[PDB]
Amino acid sequence: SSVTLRQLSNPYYVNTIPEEDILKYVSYTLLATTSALFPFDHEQIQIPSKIPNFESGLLHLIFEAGLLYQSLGYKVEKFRMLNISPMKKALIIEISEELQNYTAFVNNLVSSGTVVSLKSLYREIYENIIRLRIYCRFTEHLEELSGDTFLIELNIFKSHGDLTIRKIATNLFNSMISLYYEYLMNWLTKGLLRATYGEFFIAENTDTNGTDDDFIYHIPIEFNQERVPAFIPKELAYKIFMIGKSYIFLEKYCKEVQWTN
Amino acid sequence: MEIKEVDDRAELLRYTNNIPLLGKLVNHQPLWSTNPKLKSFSLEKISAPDQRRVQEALVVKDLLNVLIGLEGTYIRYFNDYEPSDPETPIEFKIAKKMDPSFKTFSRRIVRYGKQYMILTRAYEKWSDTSFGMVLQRFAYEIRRFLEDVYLKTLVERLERDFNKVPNFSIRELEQIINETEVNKQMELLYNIYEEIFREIEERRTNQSSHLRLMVAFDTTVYPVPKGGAILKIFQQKILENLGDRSSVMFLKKLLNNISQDYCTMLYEWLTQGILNDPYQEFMTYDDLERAWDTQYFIRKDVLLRDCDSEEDKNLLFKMLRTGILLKVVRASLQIPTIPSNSSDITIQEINDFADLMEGSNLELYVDKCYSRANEIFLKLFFQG
Repeated sequence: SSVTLRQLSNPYYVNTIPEEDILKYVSYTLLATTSALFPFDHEQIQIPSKIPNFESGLLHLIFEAGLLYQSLGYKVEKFRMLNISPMKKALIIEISEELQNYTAFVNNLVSSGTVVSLKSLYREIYENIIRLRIYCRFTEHLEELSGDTFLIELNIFKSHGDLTIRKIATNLFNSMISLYYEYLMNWLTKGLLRATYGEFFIAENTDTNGTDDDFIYHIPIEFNQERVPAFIPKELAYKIFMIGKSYIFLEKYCKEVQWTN
Repeated sequence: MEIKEVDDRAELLRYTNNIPLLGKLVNHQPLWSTNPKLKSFSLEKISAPDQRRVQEALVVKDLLNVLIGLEGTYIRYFNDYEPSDPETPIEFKIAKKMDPSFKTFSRRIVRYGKQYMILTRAYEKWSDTSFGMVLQRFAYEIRRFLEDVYLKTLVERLERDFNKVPNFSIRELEQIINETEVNKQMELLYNIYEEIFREIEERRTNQSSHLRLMVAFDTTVYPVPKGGAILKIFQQKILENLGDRSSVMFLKKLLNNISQDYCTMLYEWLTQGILNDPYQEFMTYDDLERAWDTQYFIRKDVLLRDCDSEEDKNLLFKMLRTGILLKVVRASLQIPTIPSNSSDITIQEINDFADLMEGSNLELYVDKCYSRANEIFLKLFFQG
């Protein structure tokens, strides 16, 4: 006629909160902050009776991002206080980077002023929801779990048919393997095992009982064959082990210091 | 309409041990049918011809939600709907007190919301590693489709017109859905879903039902069709859509964007001798993951073609041998890869599965690969 259907449906929804007002507090919910409209409880978002179940269904789909965001933020903060493997730091750092990207994205959508509806908002942030879900599941077990196990699992996901998944798995993998590489360098160039937290296959073993407490019969280095990662040939892992052992031998006992350096 | 109190609180799901990697991690909203937050308004009250457009406006508002999978105020999820259950079929019920012309339109429009939810849920299920990369890539493409095409059309065109266009109407919604052919794209996806789904159910049901090569068949039928078993569905569907150029174009595009990794995997097998199959979708698997004379197994169930004809058996064996000779060379030279300049034969990647499957092209592609494998191999054996 002379009006849009929205104008005609309007008089029946006059008791409820309009999408304009909802959008004004949505940006806060999406960053897991609290708000006057959607008080954000420890783990729950309170939706008022003033927003019908009709819209609530979408808000759950939208709000999931805020909740996922919150969860990942906590994973980061918990671990930030712990003495952990650099391999985990790599995972954590990547999560923080994702969260930073998420945040910027959301802030940009909101500041652009081009989001005028919740359906639009949802569609626009749809991918970000997916990305957070992926990370959230990968971080599900970020506790009581070694760096190598994660590298292995990520390698599976690097081959996943979903393009987003393989990209994420790849980035996580690369961020971690980079530090794995550093462990290998420390061993290979310095004979050094440092900050492994048990996440590196070559280990120090000084737990002696009189059987050479002074390490004059043996060098307290051993490795776990079963901990050698999939991307290193077992034969090579052996060579790696022996190079560092040889390094140690030459530097510590033969005192071949100028050469070794 | 009067507001009712429902303690509606959004939270993340506690149990994820039973959730697909890409499944939803948030609780579903309370349902209208058990916990409406609004006193309903019987539309009977506005059935009058002068108020009839209002009735329509209210109905359309629900249809927009139905299309994105949410229930409305007149259109509700049916009686056995169970939002916490990934196995529950979804149907909608239409308030009896409605203009019958809208009731019929609604059924025609509603079915798309139904398909939407099914496809959505199906791709989430398929995110598991247990389904194979071929299906996962398809699941990806479905998800991508819905984000960029289905919902994009819906919001940019329909939500927008609901809000902005005088004379916007229910009859228009039907026209638009068909106008953009989004319904055909969904119908095709839906039917692919149904075909794979029924195939899975049949497979699930059926629990009780010369070359110097170690070549054994693996006759295991997998619960989930993988590899060729999936690619065959697409091929068969294309063959059932013949003459519909728009539909087949869509399907062909889609297939080529599904088969892409499969093709890459095949390529490396044939030009490098590299077997890399973390999801067990490729025929030719072996042991160990010294002792080089291992048995190779043919997963009959993931093949692109049957292995009953003589011609295809010969082709399958040639592909097998090709990669093996290359595998030997890589082992012999202790190299990760054989460069293109290792021979006078250079082979391009497979960038079009459908084309490769057009007939003759596959055989020749393989012959070139095979010839190359022998060129390289023999040079090694008679020089190295």
